[PDB]
Amino acid sequence: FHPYNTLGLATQSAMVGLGAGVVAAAARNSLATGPRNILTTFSKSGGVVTIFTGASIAYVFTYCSAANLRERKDGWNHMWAGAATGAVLGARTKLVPAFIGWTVLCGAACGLFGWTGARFNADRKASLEQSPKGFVQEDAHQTFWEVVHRRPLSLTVEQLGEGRGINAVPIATATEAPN
Amino acid sequence: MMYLTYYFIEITIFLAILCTIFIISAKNPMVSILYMIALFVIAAMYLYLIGLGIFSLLYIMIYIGAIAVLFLFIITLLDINSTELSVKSNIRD
Ligand SMILES: CCCCCCCCCCCCCCCCCC(=O)OC[C@H](COP(=O)(O)OCCN)OC(=O)CCCCCCCCCCCCCCCCC
Ligand SMILES: CCCCCCCCCCCCO[C@H]1O[C@H](CO)[C@@H](O[C@H]2O[C@@H](CO)[C@H](O)[C@H](O)[C@@H]2O)[C@H](O)[C@H]1O
Repeated sequence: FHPYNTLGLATQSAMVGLGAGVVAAAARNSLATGPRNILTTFSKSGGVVTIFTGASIAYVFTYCSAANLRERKDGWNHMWAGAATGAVLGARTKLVPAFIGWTVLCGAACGLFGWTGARFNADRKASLEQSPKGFVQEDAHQTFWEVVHRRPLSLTVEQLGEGRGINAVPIATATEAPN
Repeated sequence: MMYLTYYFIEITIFLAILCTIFIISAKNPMVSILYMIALFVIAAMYLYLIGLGIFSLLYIMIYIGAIAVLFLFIITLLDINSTELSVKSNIRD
């Protein structure tokens, strides 16, 4: 893999999250009920600014950091980032259990979101429609979506491991009489 | 002499800006409709500038001649209350 730049992305992410807080502040000031003005935007707003900034900071910082600590690109990183984000959002309610719950469940949802590829879109070339499928023809390596009538035994022993009934050679032939 | 008629399009742009702000700020809506008529005229001007006077005239005889006649024909007959432009009410936006 190629490492991430933690502070460069975190500074961009914070300015972005500050901008989103400004937009949501203005939109609330317009959509709200009672007498207001241009002052109320950052006074009477329910923490939209600190919500957005703390989330974007914590998410991107944790994803890039754990991508660099684990030294990989995968879904476990998005899980840790959603765990931080849940901590931040749940710290607003000043309770321990809801803080722990917000953390775990935001983390599981972002961790699933990284499992499925960390995108709401689709790859469109790793998909089944645009990829080889069906029966492989002649002894060729079995890809993901391909089907096979008879699998190699060496590949089985490697993917699984030996023992628990599963062996390099069958049991009868292994114990056949040399006759 | 030549360049006296060089910036007419920019003038119409500035004037359309003005008429939009005036439609938005006017107290009595009837005035806002008059400014809409000013805007349709400026559009007809600009269309003449770029070589389509036929649409300038079709606009003046459709929009102004019928639609705006009707808008005045409505606001003359209905009790359309208002709330004059303010600072307590609209600054928040
Ligand atoms: C200015 C400088 C710019 C700097 C550059 C970078 C800027 C980036 C800005 C990012 C966009 C920020 C926009 C913020 C959202 C709009 C603010 C908002 O308030 O939205 C809700 C809005 C009003 O709600 P409100 O008055 O606050 O009352 C709340 C009580 N429920 O009520 C609404 O109905 C509007 C909702 C708008 C929603 C937009 C579409 C969002 C899509 C949802 C994503 C879902 C995907 C995830 C799903 C995961 C599934 C588990
Ligand atoms: C709860 C059950 C239902 C949940 C919904 C999800 C079910 C669908 C299965 C998701 C399949 C995802 O699979 C996706 O990743 C696999 C690797 O693992 C990729 O498979 C490809 O990986 C590359 C390595 O990167 C290798 O060359 C491999 O031989 C293959 O070509 C495909 O690009 C894609 O198919």
